[PDB]
Amino acid sequence: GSMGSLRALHLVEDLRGLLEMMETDEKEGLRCQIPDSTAEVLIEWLQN
Amino acid sequence: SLRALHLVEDLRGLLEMMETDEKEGLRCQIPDSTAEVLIEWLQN
Ligand SMILES: [Ca+2]
Repeated sequence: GSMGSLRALHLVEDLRGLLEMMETDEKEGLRCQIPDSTAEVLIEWLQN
Repeated sequence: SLRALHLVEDLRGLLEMMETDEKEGLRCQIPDSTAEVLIEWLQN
Protein backbone atom coordinates (compact mmCIF):
# COMPACT_ATOMS: atom_id res chain seq x y z
CA GLY A 1 0.00 0.00 0.00
CA SER A 2 0.78 3.71 0.21
CA MET A 3 -0.58 6.96 1.61
CA GLY A 4 -2.27 7.38 -1.77
CA SER A 5 -4.20 4.15 -1.39
CA LEU A 6 -5.04 5.05 2.21
CA ARG A 7 -6.41 8.31 0.75
CA ALA A 8 -8.40 6.38 -1.84
CA LEU A 9 -9.85 4.17 0.89
CA HIS A 10 -11.12 7.22 2.78
CA LEU A 11 -12.54 8.79 -0.39
CA VAL A 12 -14.60 5.65 -1.00
CA GLU A 13 -15.86 5.65 2.59
CA ASP A 14 -16.73 9.36 2.36
CA LEU A 15 -18.59 8.89 -0.92
CA ARG A 16 -20.81 6.16 0.51
CA GLY A 17 -21.47 8.34 3.55
CA LEU A 18 -22.39 11.40 1.48
CA LEU A 19 -24.70 9.27 -0.65
CA GLU A 20 -26.74 8.38 2.46
CA MET A 21 -27.55 12.08 3.05
CA MET A 22 -28.72 12.73 -0.50
CA GLU A 23 -32.22 12.51 -1.92
CA THR A 24 -33.04 10.50 -5.03
CA ASP A 25 -32.97 13.52 -7.35
CA GLU A 26 -29.70 14.69 -5.78
CA LYS A 27 -28.05 11.29 -6.30
CA GLU A 28 -29.27 11.09 -9.91
CA GLY A 29 -28.20 14.68 -10.52
CA LEU A 30 -24.75 13.95 -9.11
CA ARG A 31 -24.35 10.80 -11.22
CA CYS A 32 -25.59 12.75 -14.29
CA GLN A 33 -22.64 15.16 -13.84
CA ILE A 34 -19.98 12.44 -13.56
CA PRO A 35 -18.36 11.69 -16.94
CA ASP A 36 -19.25 8.21 -18.14
CA SER A 37 -15.51 7.49 -18.43
CA THR A 38 -14.96 8.18 -14.72
CA ALA A 39 -17.99 6.07 -13.82
CA GLU A 40 -16.69 3.19 -15.91
CA VAL A 41 -13.29 3.12 -14.19
CA LEU A 42 -15.01 3.04 -10.80
CA ILE A 43 -17.57 0.39 -11.78
CA GLU A 44 -14.95 -1.96 -13.17
CA TRP A 45 -12.67 -1.42 -10.17
CA LEU A 46 -15.52 -2.18 -7.76
CA GLN A 47 -16.61 -5.19 -9.86
CA ASN A 48 -13.10 -6.64 -10.13
CA SER B 1 -22.51 18.16 -5.40
CA LEU B 2 -19.18 19.94 -5.83
CA ARG B 3 -17.49 18.05 -2.98
CA ALA B 4 -18.70 14.63 -4.13
CA LEU B 5 -17.73 15.46 -7.72
CA HIS B 6 -14.23 16.27 -6.47
CA LEU B 7 -14.12 13.06 -4.43
CA VAL B 8 -15.00 10.99 -7.46
CA GLU B 9 -12.44 12.78 -9.63
CA ASP B 10 -9.67 12.41 -7.05
CA LEU B 11 -10.50 8.74 -6.66
CA ARG B 12 -10.36 8.16 -10.41
CA GLY B 13 -7.00 9.92 -10.56
CA LEU B 14 -5.59 7.77 -7.76
CA LEU B 15 -6.85 4.49 -9.23
CA GLU B 16 -5.38 5.22 -12.67
CA MET B 17 -1.90 5.60 -11.16
CA MET B 18 -2.03 2.32 -9.20
CA GLU B 19 -0.45 -0.97 -10.11
CA THR B 20 -2.84 -3.91 -10.35
CA ASP B 21 -1.78 -5.34 -6.98
CA GLU B 22 -2.41 -1.96 -5.33
CA LYS B 23 -5.90 -1.51 -6.86
CA GLU B 24 -6.94 -5.05 -6.01
CA GLY B 25 -5.47 -4.90 -2.49
CA LEU B 26 -7.45 -1.70 -1.99
CA ARG B 27 -10.63 -3.34 -3.27
CA CYS B 28 -10.07 -6.07 -0.65
CA GLN B 29 -10.48 -3.46 2.08
CA ILE B 30 -13.83 -2.09 0.86
CA PRO B 31 -16.86 -3.63 2.61
CA ASP B 32 -19.09 -5.50 0.20
CA SER B 33 -22.09 -3.42 1.32
CA THR B 34 -20.19 -0.24 0.38
CA ALA B 35 -19.13 -1.64 -2.99
CA GLU B 36 -22.70 -2.69 -3.74
CA VAL B 37 -24.16 0.75 -2.92
CA LEU B 38 -21.62 2.50 -5.13
CA ILE B 39 -21.95 0.03 -8.03
CA GLU B 40 -25.72 0.33 -8.12
CA TRP B 41 -25.55 4.11 -7.89
CA LEU B 42 -23.00 4.35 -10.70
CA GLN B 43 -24.89 1.99 -13.01
CA ASN B 44 -28.08 4.08 -12.97
CA1 LIG C 1 -28.58 -4.99 -4.30
